[PDB]
Amino acid sequence: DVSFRLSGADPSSYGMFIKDLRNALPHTEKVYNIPLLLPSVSGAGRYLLMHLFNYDGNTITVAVDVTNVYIMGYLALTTSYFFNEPAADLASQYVFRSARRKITLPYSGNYERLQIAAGKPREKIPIGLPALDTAISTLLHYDSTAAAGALLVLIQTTAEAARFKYIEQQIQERAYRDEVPSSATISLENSWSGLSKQIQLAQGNNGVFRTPTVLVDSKGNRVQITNVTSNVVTSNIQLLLNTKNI
Ligand SMILES: *[C@@H]1O[C@H](CO)[C@@H](O)[C@H](O)[C@H]1NC(C)=O
Repeated sequence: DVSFRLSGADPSSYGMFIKDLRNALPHTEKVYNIPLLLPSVSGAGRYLLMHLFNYDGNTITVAVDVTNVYIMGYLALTTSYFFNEPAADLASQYVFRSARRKITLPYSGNYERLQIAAGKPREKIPIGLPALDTAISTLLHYDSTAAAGALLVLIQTTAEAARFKYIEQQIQERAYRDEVPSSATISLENSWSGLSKQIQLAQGNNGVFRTPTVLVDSKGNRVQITNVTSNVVTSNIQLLLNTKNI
């Protein structure tokens, strides 16, 4: 399991959490020195538990699929909550079984559906450590519209930061003041599966992507990533989605 406490949190302690998160995800191989997530994992070992505590010390446990860093559901006191999607229903066979009741949220976990439920795109939702405290607090008691927004914050501040050093740094910058994600952050989130795939295809292609990935950079400028020498690959991406899952 990994844990993070908002009470007393700072950029260093959040960095320790994101490092713990990455280090809890199993891998057998690195591809261009980046851990390659597993094609599949059977049974309960598929799911990592993240214990998150709000500033007041209240807690939720979040279940994360270790093959793809997708959040499946969460436990809040004696109630479990899972996305309305088959992977989460399967997760519910293994985690949080001792919950007194199980609620299926009225959306799947992909960004498009969550944004629909929340009423707003994530361009417009501030993220940060204070936003993560709020999210944890929201998820403690069911409210499906509020929860959609909370879940967009939680996904970005945990899973997306684990995937991309740039996103981790963005959240660190927002340790004490929330701000909407940069356009680069959104671009990276949206590109993770594409990037993961092209980095793996590059292994037999002399480091060259079969298909270039278009990203927005730190200045709002739109670049084409064509090979493994790009800083996105050498510095930024921290985890690859196995091409067996793409
Ligand atoms: C590969 O990417 C580098 C660094 O981003 C770029 O300067 C270069 O022109 C590209 N080279 C090839 C062979 O695609």
